[PDB]
Amino acid sequence: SSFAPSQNLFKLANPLVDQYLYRFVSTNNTGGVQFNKNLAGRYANTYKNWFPGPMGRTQGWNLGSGVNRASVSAFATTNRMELEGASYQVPPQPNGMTNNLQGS
Amino acid sequence: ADGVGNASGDWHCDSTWMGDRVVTKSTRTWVLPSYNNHQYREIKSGSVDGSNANAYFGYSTPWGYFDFNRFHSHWSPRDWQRLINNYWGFRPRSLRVKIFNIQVKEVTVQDSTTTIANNLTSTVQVFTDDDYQLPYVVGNGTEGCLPAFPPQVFTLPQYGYATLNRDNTENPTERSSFFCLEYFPSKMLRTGNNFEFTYNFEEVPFHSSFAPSQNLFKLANPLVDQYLYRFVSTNNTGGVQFNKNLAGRYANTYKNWFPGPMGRTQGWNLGSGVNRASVSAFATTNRMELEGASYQVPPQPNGMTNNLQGSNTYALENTMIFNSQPANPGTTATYLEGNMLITSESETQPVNRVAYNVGGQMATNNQSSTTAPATGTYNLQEIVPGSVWMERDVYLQGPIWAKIPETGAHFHPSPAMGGFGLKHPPPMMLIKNTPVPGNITSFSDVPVSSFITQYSTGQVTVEMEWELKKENSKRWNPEIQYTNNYNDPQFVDFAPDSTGEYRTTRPIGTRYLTRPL
Amino acid sequence: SSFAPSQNLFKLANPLVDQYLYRFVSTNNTGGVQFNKNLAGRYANTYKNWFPGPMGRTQGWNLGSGVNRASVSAFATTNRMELEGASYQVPPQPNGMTNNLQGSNTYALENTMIFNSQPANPGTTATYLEGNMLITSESETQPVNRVAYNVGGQMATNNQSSTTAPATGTYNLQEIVPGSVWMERDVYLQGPIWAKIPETGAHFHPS
Amino acid sequence: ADGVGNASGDWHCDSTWMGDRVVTKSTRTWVLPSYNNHQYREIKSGSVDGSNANAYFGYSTPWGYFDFNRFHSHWSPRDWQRLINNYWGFRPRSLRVKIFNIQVKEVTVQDSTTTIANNLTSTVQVFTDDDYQLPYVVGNGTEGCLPAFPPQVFTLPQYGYATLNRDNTENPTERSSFFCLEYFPSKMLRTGNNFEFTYNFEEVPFHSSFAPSQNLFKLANPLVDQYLYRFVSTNNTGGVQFNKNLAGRYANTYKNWFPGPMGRTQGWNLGSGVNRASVSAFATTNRMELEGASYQVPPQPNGMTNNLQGSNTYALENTMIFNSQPANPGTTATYLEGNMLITSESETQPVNRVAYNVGGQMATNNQSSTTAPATGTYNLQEIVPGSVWMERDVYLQGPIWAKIPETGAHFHPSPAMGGFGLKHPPPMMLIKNTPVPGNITSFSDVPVSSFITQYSTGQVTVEMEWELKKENSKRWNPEIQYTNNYNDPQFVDFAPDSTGEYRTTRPIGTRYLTRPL
Amino acid sequence: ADGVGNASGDWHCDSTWMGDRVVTKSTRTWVLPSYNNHQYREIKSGSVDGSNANAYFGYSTPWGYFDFNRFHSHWSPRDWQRLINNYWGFRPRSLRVKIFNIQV
Repeated sequence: SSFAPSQNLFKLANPLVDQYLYRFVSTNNTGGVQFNKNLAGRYANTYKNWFPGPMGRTQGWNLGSGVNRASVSAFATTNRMELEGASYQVPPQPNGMTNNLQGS
Repeated sequence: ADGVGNASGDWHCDSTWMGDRVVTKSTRTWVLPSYNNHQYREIKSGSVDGSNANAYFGYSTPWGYFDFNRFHSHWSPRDWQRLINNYWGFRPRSLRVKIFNIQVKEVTVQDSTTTIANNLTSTVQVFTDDDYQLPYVVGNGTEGCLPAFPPQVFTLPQYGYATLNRDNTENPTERSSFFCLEYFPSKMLRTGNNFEFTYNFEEVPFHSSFAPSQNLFKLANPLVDQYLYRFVSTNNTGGVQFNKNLAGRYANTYKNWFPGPMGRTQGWNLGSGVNRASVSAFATTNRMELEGASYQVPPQPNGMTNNLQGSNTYALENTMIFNSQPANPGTTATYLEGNMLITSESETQPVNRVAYNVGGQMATNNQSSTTAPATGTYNLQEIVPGSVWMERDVYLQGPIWAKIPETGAHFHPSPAMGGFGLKHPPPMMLIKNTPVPGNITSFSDVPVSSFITQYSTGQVTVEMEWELKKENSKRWNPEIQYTNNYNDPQFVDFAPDSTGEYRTTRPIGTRYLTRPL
Repeated sequence: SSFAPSQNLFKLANPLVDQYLYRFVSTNNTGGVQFNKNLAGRYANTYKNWFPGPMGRTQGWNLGSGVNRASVSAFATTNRMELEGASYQVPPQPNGMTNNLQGSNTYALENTMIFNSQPANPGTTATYLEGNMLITSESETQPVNRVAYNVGGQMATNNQSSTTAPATGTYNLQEIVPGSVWMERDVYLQGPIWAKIPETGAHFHPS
Repeated sequence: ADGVGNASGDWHCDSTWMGDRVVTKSTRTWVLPSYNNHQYREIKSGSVDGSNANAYFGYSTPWGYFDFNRFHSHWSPRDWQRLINNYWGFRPRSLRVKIFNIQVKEVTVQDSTTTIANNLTSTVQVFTDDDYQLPYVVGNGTEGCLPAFPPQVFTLPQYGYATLNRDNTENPTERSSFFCLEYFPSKMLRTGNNFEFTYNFEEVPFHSSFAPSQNLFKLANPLVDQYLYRFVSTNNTGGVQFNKNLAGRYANTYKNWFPGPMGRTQGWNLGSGVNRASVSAFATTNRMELEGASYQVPPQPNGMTNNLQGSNTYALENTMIFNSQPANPGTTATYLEGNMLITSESETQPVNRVAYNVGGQMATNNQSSTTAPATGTYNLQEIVPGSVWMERDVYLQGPIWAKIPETGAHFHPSPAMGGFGLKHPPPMMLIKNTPVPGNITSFSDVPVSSFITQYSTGQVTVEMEWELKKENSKRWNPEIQYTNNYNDPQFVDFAPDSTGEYRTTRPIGTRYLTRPL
Repeated sequence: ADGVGNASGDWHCDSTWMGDRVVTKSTRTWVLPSYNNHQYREIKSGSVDGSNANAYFGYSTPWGYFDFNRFHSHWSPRDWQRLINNYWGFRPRSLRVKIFNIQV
């Protein structure tokens, strides 16, 4: 599939209309629980059908003018997996992540 | 034949139970405002309420749309009861929609008289998006569906979408796209005209509406021992010792199958539960990351249970929470437990893991003569070979389907909120009022900004066909049914009030009949 | 599939030829990043298409001459899962691991199928030793499957800077990942032929 | 079937790419004022702004017309990109127009209430001029075309023309002609009626959209010498000397082909260029003469390039200059470079001569022992045997076609502004509101001057078919494409604004793909 | 017909865009060394560069192989541009290989 997505995964809702779904906002001076309605284009708070792909965290490094850190050996801190009692670098990772974030 | 004094449709609202099929027909009356005053407006937001995940860039359109995607649009409370008490499953087979009896009304204001007349020559535009070329906003759990109660008249929602924004701000990207909805061929309808559309659902699995009658880990025969042995201990020398697995000891027995995935969400005590005072509760919710922003996912993924049977503790971020009554747009009011319809997944607790507890433990070290064995608990675990779970239950107040996002890859495309994941779902049906310019006496090369203000109304009928899965069971004793049960009712539930306001006190899910694993 | 893999999952590349792919080796006295070419038979450093199956860590125990540890009760430290507010031992684990590593004495024993050399009376509480037991080994799957009593790898735990150095930490459990390959539990003459998949909404890889 | 409550058309706006054909459908909404109050008025002007070339004599009519003649009427910005990036040429094959959903609105004013009602019995008149008997005003680069953006509603322009005037004054001649448009048979349309017309374009050459990948004078092989010799010099005696033409020396080599025609126009430095202060610039423009008057020709003839590649210098009288937004009629405001869309022909610079430089030099004398050879530069040169040039490029904002004037003779009938010269272009489609008299209680032999004031609106769809020329090229490396590229955009280009105003920042031409000579 | 003075193939390097199909033809010239001097040699390594994941046991052969598996083998930079700008996806349908004009 050679195309790029034209929408965000979590922004798929209509920004004009509110949801009919409610979220747990807080609790009062008694332990009683309180709820608010999910409003229009608030995409932090809305309910989601779908979720991002798998991940694992790999170290980011600044190309170009990025300052980075001096004199790193960088082999000991790479991500690794184990087989048969040995430890291998997997220099591509599994699918479902993005290495660069846009113009950073 | 086709004209102002001849009705272009009839009112079909009904249900027909035939064998394994059932067809549900429902007709409603709608009203369509003229949105934006015939303008496309670029809408955007920065970070609000302290979160840059609320920033977006997008467009709002003059158009509005029909939304069929809640169950109570198609189903009566008595037909939903007949379904959930008698059947093990259902899936939609086909759909057909009709829009008829169109009425365009011109409104004018002179010194606050505000007269209304009907414009017999005015048109409405309707197209269906068959190729899925527009952003699909329907399956996302937002308002504007056909009402639950047939007498109610409803406004169509305004169509709009969010595209890419830049650096978690309100500004666009180069990949931000604009879709003109005038650039689709559409059908123009006057008063005597009508519109008709037919759709066939792709093959999906039945929604399984039953509860498991056994525990996942108790599947062994309690009368007979296993032929398998377990490592019990080690003697005063390091030598290892074994015991036989006996009869009904289900902590110790070998397992073929394992529970579904989990992640831990905070449990909160409803009713008499004591909880904790004055929590802000936004900072401690579960979140995921995209593009450098942090989003709450208020349903979680499938494979957990929010409530454990008759306990007061709920996850509330694993729950679908509804209001017993509709609300005004943009309501910031605070609600209590009594105002809310709070669903419980506890009928899935045999096969699904509770969301507010740890999921288990694993070894954290290598032992030795010097060091003793150690474990630690894990708060999250994902799909594992040989996992079995149950999907989110469907409710009469909830969504029917969702559209699977178009990307390279996906896994087990079941929507978190509920229903049927569809690669090609029922298309969006979009409608607008065609503009009628005001009095223009001159030529100008700038577009006409002065229009006659008008709205339209009409009827829409939807007809869906459903395939049913018979309940074939050898259970001897009676089962649990959804019953109409209230102690000293002051009103009847799922009926109009003394004012005329339709009241629904409680949520109704599909899982009542019981089945063995 | 009754065969053993004749290659290692991570050694699938040609040892004679170098890769056309480069790796981040280091950074100079300025923060500038440096790269080296992946050479021939260096299999620690090469790029991989495929990844091992899922894991979770279970305690290894030394059979035979292995020294182990004295007077362990061993119930509290087993791996468990939760249902309905109770905690169950799962004495087989899920597929995608190997209990024994080739000719070592160390076994997971909670990743193993353990049989008796002879049938027993119902309700026998007697204690058995290694000699009474038939203890299976999955070690023929070790090329493609990860050992159960070791960590499965490591990942980055922080964001570096000029001030802070890179850091990692090991993980004791990992689940299904796109592009994973493993082998299923082997079948034995003394073992079960089939199982019934539980009737629910959903399941994954019903082995 | 045909009546007030039945729509007489549908909205077709779309594009279909099939093989070498593409069909573009576009529908718009129009509004037609009643012009002149149903009168034919004689319009005229004397010399204004210090020029007697602005004097004219003519007529304005109650009629108005449909103008299809800009590319953005028929083309999307994404469809234009797909065209110009993938193809070497295009030409129009056929056209069909439809006018439907007619609405006539009567407006009345009592003590400033200004009510509007619709007159269901009122008519509109439509005819197409098939035999080209009227003055053809369409191809002349004037406003009133269908909008670029489909949601926009537009007014139809008023039809009018200029005939002969006498002695560069406002007075007529004996050959000044009056054309009554009522003296054509036309079709009268009420609300249920519609109009349809079909046209086939005559055979024209493809617009060549590519850039030359070689220089006209560099066509020789740089590796091999010519077998031809040049006169280099003469020795201390008058004897003449010769040298061989060597390899890649392209100043000296023999040429088969020569650049196109030229005339010199003043170059002006855009951006950081320094230019000159406080120039009036009307007196120094290039002009031509007719009938004793002096006219500016703001496009020049074809065969030159206005810009030389990445220089700041433009001719500005060889350029097509557009506004990024439409303007009000009769706007005398002054605009800067930022408000303007200024096109560049520099992709033609290999084969075309720059407009702001001399074109060459020739011998001005006969030499002798006494006198030395002399030359001088020429500022203008015309068509020469063996000339090759490129025609003006077409833009999404520019004209599609022009009509070749009907006279005895013409040469190479390519319009200066751009597009396709047509002997029989698409006919003019003219429309007016039929008059409805007011209350007349008496007989008079003078014509009725009192009418009901009313306007009409409706929809018009145009469908054009285009023939495409595939790009067949052996170029190894990638080419230049039109891409959507902006650094820190605050808005997306070719989309509505936050107010609803459609924004186009830059002009888009057809020449991107490259081809060898 | 088949002999020393008759060419056994022609040079086909081209691309044909037809509808939803495209066929890419590419011809190259190769040279094959005689590897190992016609021997099978057992190759092996211990831990090198401080990692026992670099240890291996295997064999090297006199043989050599054809590798078609990079995109630029089959695609021009101008044909790759025409593909990625105009289309949402691609997959390989079929393949055929020919080896000809052998010279020892």
